[PDB]
Amino acid sequence: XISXXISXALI
Amino acid sequence: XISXXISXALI
Amino acid sequence: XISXXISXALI
Amino acid sequence: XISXXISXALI
Repeated sequence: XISXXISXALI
Repeated sequence: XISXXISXALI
Repeated sequence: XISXXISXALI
Repeated sequence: XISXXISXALI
């Protein structure tokens, strides 16, 4: 259904 | 900072 | 569908 | 100021 999310802290 | 998003319809 | 985001503060 | 945007359509 849904895939991904939120990042950019570390990488 | 923020990278990614939301997917899973077409793909 | 949607991927990327907002940056250029930290990196 | 800001960098990135919206992708994940063709790629």
